[PDB]
Amino acid sequence: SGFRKMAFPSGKVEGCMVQVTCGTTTLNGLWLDDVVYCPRHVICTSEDMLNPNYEDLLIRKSNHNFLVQAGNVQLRVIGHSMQNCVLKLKVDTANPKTPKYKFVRIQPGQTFSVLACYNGSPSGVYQCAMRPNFTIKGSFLNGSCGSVGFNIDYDCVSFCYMHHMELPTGVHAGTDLEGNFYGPFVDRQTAQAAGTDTTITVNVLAWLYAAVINGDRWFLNRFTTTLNDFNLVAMKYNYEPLTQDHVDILGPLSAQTGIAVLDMCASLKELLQNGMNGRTILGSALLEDEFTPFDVVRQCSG
Amino acid sequence: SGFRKMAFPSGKVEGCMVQVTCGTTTLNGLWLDDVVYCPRHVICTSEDMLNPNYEDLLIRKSNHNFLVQAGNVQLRVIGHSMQNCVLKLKVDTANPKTPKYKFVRIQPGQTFSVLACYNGSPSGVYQCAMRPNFTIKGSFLNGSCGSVGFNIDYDCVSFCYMHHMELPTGVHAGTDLEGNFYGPFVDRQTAQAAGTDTTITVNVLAWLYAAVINGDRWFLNRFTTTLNDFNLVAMKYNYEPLTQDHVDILGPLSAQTGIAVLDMCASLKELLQNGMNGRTILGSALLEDEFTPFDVVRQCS
Ligand SMILES: O=C(Cn1ccnn1)Nc1ccc(Br)c([N+](=O)[O-])c1
Ligand SMILES: O=C(Cn1ccnn1)Nc1ccc(Br)c([N+](=O)[O-])c1
Repeated sequence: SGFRKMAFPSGKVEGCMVQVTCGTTTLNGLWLDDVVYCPRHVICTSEDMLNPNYEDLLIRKSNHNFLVQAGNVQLRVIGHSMQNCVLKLKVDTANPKTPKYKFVRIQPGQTFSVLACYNGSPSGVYQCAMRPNFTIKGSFLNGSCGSVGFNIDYDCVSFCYMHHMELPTGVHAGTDLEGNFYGPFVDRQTAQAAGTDTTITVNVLAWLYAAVINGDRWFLNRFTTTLNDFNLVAMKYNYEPLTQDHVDILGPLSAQTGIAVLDMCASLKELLQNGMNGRTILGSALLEDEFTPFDVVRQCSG
Repeated sequence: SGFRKMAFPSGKVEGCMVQVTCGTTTLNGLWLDDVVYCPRHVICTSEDMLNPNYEDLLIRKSNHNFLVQAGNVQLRVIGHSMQNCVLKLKVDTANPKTPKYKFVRIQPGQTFSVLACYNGSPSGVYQCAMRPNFTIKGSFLNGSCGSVGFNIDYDCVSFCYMHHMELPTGVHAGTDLEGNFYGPFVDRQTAQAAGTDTTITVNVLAWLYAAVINGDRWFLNRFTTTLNDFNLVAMKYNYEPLTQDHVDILGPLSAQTGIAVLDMCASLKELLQNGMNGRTILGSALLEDEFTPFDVVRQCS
């Protein structure tokens, strides 16, 4: 029993984290096979960061301008190139701790684990969701750039996030490992802001299923609804639309608990309309939207 | 910025997790140097659960009755002893992935990371606190016994918890790595129940200081309180007493934010009286008590 925000075990990724220094900038890199991946903004100084020309700044650098440290050992950089907003530093040694891995791009609503790192040294692991507005509500200080996000699907690590920056509201923006930003963000110091966020409806329903499985049943009711009617309600409360694909994905949880998705949507309808009347659900006074259907099944079964 | 329930990176512990089988019972063990630590209840049968005599069950076992599996490899057990409620199985191979480590027994209010494991394989990592009633609010299914709790406050792993059982209210009880239970619990399936839980006041204050560090001031007020009056009110909401030790420990956070400890105590009094009136603090609509003063300083600054 019990239900906790749970991260994947981080050991396979810990063995890939290194320190990358260029000039006075130090941040984190990901060392897989014979390449170190890190944010391209590592090459910038402050004046550069105002309006950088990355192509031009990069051509001026030699391999030996990049100091890469794995533990106490220096790695030797033998090549450098850019892909989108990530720098790829070819080094002389393949990482012997390289796990089986893939680069994947995730969708808003999907969750992943973040291994927060400073000076190439892992400091903490926590679970995040890619928000509908393409930010993450992480916990990152200066020096954390190049920290990564991942899922583990079997023995295979799927890397999905690399940390680039903090926005002024205190949320976080970054890229996939091919250096494509999530969201309408750029790696330069200009005015940027998170768009208005929405709640991830399918995840809230998943978490309501978790609550039931753990014996928290007070919000269940005799009513059902339809997708169209519920979606009219979701829109009003700044919830993402629920699709038939979402209903399909919750199918397992529906079967296990005897609460159809639209039955559970009637519960959620009522909660949005009336609140919780001083009660809690899984020890929360707010509706939690950072567990996916898969997360709930995995933790309440596997 | 941001503030998250953050666990320690788990890799140093993952490389210590093994599977221990005795008869039909399989659970997890922790392999450090040449010893595997696991709950002694691994040697119990169906009969045994109400009133096991562990000394009598154990004398009947030979080394070869214990199957220890580290990944794909069987380890050979070459000795066994019991210490309190843990079994220590001496094995023929020192663990080459043994980290620098120590065993520490923690006090209520302390936090740690749990690496939940099944069949000797890690499933997930999360943060927990030792509750005032000596339980933890974990996430554990059948087969999770022998999962451990730890901190890593430099490169040294401090093991502080080993999971033994789930109580009827769905909370969790276990031992230190010397096999002494936290709280009044025993490894027997007789009726036992957790004492009433309370809120960890010192941690809530730490978390209020975190909110200020991260730029949130709305819940402060112009008042102060004596320590004794604070405690008198706090106890009426099932909050643990705040001691002078606790006030001392919050000294650094007080100095960083410019808010005296008893001033913050006055804020907490008002929060308990008023609630949050539709606001949140660090993204929570409830007062959080599973971050310690040390945790706040580690994550914030
Ligand atoms: O934001 C950070 C540091 N930090 C603090 C917490 N998490 N990250 N560095 C940074 C700021 C603005 C920008 Br536009 C860029 N950039 O060039 O992409 C980098
Ligand atoms: O509770 C569990 C299984 N589990 C599920 C989640 N967390 N733990 N095993 C167990 C239960 C009661 C007792 Br008294 C004993 N024992 O003899 O120590 C073991």
